[PDB]
Amino acid sequence: ARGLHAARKMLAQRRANKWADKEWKKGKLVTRYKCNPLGTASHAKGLVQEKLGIETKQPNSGIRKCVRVRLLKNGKKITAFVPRDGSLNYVNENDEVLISGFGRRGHAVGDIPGVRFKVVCVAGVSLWGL
Amino acid sequence: VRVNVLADALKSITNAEKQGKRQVMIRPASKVICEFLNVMMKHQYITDYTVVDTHRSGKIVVNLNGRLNKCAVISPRFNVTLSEFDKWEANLLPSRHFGALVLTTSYGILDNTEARAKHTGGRILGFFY
Amino acid sequence: GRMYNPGRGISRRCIPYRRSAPSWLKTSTLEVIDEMCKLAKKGIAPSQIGAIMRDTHGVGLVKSVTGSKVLRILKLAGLAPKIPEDLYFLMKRAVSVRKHLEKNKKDKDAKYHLILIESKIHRLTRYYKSAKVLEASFKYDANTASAIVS
Amino acid sequence: PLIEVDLLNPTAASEAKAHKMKRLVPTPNSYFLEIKCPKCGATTTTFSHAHRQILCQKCGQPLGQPTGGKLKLTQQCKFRIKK
Amino acid sequence: TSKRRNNGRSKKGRGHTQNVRCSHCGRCVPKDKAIKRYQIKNIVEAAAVRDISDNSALTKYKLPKTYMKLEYCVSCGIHGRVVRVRSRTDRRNRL
RNA sequence: AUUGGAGGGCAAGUCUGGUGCCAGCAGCCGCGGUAAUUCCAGCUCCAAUAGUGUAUAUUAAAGUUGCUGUGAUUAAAACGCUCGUAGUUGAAUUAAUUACUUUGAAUAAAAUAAGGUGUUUAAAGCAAAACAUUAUGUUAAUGAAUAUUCAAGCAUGGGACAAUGCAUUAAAAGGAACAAUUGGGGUGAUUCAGAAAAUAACGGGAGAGGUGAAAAUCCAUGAUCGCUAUAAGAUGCACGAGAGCGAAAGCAUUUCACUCAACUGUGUCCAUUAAUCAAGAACGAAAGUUAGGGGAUCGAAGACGAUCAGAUACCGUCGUAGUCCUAACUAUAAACGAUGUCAACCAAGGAUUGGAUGAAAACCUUGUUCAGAACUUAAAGAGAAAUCUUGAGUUUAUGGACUUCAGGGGGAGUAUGGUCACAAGGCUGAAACUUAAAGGAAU
RNA sequence: AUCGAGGACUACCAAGAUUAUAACGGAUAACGAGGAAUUGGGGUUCGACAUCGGAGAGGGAGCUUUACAGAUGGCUACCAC
RNA sequence: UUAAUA
Repeated sequence: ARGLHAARKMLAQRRANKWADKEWKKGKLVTRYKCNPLGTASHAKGLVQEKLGIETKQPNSGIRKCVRVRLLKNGKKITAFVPRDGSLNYVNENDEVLISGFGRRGHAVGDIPGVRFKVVCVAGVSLWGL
Repeated sequence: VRVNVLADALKSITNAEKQGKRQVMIRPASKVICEFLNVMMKHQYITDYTVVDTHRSGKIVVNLNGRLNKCAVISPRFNVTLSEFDKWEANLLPSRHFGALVLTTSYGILDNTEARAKHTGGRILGFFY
Repeated sequence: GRMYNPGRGISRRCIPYRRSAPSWLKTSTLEVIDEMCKLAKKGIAPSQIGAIMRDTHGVGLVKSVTGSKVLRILKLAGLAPKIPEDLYFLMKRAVSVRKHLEKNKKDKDAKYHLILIESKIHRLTRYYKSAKVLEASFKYDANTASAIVS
Repeated sequence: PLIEVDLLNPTAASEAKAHKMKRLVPTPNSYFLEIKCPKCGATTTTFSHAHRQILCQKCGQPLGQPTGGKLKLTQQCKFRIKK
Repeated sequence: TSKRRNNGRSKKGRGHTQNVRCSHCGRCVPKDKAIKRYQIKNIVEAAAVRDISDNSALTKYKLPKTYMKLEYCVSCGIHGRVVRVRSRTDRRNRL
């Protein structure tokens, strides 16, 4: 339909064909409010309950230290990295932490086995300056 | 079926010049086809043409002289406002000195240069470099 | 190409570049009209009427002699059939195929071609109604066409 | 064709070879003729590609048989082209 | 992709052809795709033709031949050395 | 003067101390197993700078959402095929509205653009002054014309291209008619053939099948083998082809009917009746289902015997449903040319099928031309290439008309919901989660 | 009845109205617009919030005064405080 | 005739 009066089908075709966009459909359908532990929020707060260590993928070797967090807004249970060197010793238990994303990689990112969230505060200032 | 006779004619002319042919033949003749050729003659892109009468919307034979790079028709003839001229030329023409559009207006079928001079817009027909 | 199959033939007739009657033709319109008039009374299609004049009377084109077409001549005399000739012949074929189909129920190619023929009828009937040739009350029906076509 | 001829002045031979429709100005290949009867002297004018039995106007020495593209005149029927 | 322009068949203007049976495998192959070879041989081998002609009860009886048409599937044509695998540019030769 | 970094993307160290596939770094590729350019530090310099990193989201990049502007042979993607309504698009042609186009009217500012103005520049403000040394005078000083501006509405000049209006011709558009044909096109009846197997009778008298070798099995109640007779089922060799017909699936003994379609021929008729088509409708291989008939051969299941480590398989023997016909369902295939339908232009050939038309006396050899299935060459056109050329060409020099489909790989044509079917199943058809590749052509 | 047109309401009469050009439904983390961010052209996303228009005062509902209110920094009743 | 795996 390349005609001069064929604007109904041209407009209607883009409506249907736009739903095949994986990156665009995901941001429109109702899943960011139900299937996202973080939600729309950039950062979230939760309580540390368990200190975990996840083995890396096959071409790597070592244990990725991380923590298990119970968020306040929802109540879900997640896993959060502990950035740079020796920062797990700074993290106590049953305390509030600020959890904030990662890049997004191929979804998962840098503690390898399915972790997608990194602890940026320990109540304190920073699991940087600390 | 033949929807646009002008599209058939301009494709015949462009094909003939890519092969270096001297003259080409167009089976269905129209007023619009004749006007498009007249515009192309005024810019000396075709030497001349003759129209044979077959009592059946007769044929046109066009003489070409190594100058018509490409003449093409434009599908549905958009209503070109006078302010939309340079938007069309920037898209369809190679530069600001070489080619020329073709528009059908109430004052006849004219290229973009003299339609701008006559201060009138209309539907766009085609172009030629 | 043809409407319903991928066949593509260009078997046509070629009208000469002479809209007037040829010099050797001498019969006036009076003989042409009455000769055509007598043929119409015999129950002959307008397409066949012109052929008979061309083959026998040497009047190959009637518009070149009388200035008006065969159908226009027949309408003026009132001898034009109520059902247009091309539509009438199409309903004659649909009836004939249907009659064969009553005894041969297993013929699946005749059922297909009957469907194509009836689709043609609904295309022509729609056109002639927009041209006011057929009154809007006209409608093609299998139970009825057997009698009017007969 | 790579080699090209004039498209306005085709030769007499070239136009004759082409299809009846693909000429410069299309022309029919048929004609009107009259046939002198073998039985009598009358000449019956008829189409070249007649699609029916051709009878004399006097009697009916049938003068031609329609055969899918041109009249099959009898061997004793002489004709001339009506110009 | 397409190793052959004709897809290895001989069918151009139709949609279906009947089946034939491989003379060695018994496989079903379409009539066009089958490798058809013709054979015309005498009923007596070249060694025994002299022996039969010596002691015969007929004046000048001419030894008859046997005629039969053999059709092979692709697998049993290649394996039986009826046809060989050819070069990429020599596949096109049809003589 | 700080923030981030110094393997690549990305500017910057193949400097020195520790660490030894650990700790870790790492958005991606990846570096680390004791000589780390990537870890932790020291020195140095790289970028920006009163800013600089991180996380989420919008925009550009994305010609990876396409009107400008994509892709559909093989990478993902042309409905199995035809008919068909709305929708979209519609041949040439003539010396009242609408649409289109040009000017305006009217229309809140702020904001955007833009005119002036030394807030010391600038972002600002719409004021201040330039000089009159200014009360005086420019002066009754500036207010940017401040322009917008799309979709509607109002007025005006034009009527080329278009729609609804209410008499041209005869399209290498379409339809109809006629003449001669073509057709393994379809339906019904009729009709021929002998292979295999069964039976009847006779001869013969010890094997026969089958395999790589065998075994299971058949045979003295006379098998295999040979001749002669029969009656059903099924099938339709050789002719049989890069040949024909059909919308596709598909169609092969010869006769007679009933149909149908197409090509060619035409100074025959109509006069736009056309193309593509959501919804909808006919036909749709094989398998499968229901109920009758038939039940020869072969044979999913099954049962034996071999082989093997095992063999529920390949090999051999037997064998049920099925294979065949009638009526009704089912509606799927690598339903393939993996290539939608219609239309125009288009390099050299040789041959073939069916016509028309000259020559040469139905058949055959040649010239021309129309239609059909194909084939060969290309230093040319296209493409990632293979390859395509009766297009997959005429496309960044991007627009002839219309419909369908695709958006990294999986999950998955799965779950659920709806609907069709007696059932198997068919049509529509996700998400959570997971992952840096999966894939195409060629060396 | 209202300031007033009007099924706005009542009585009788008729069977009509919308829909594939998407009605009736469902969602919105939806007040609309002037406008904002980013853009070669085309566009995409945002706009609670300067200004214009609409609606509300914890949830409905019913009213008083008056030229203007179904007012809530007015009143009455029910629910939650 | 048989010929599985790293």
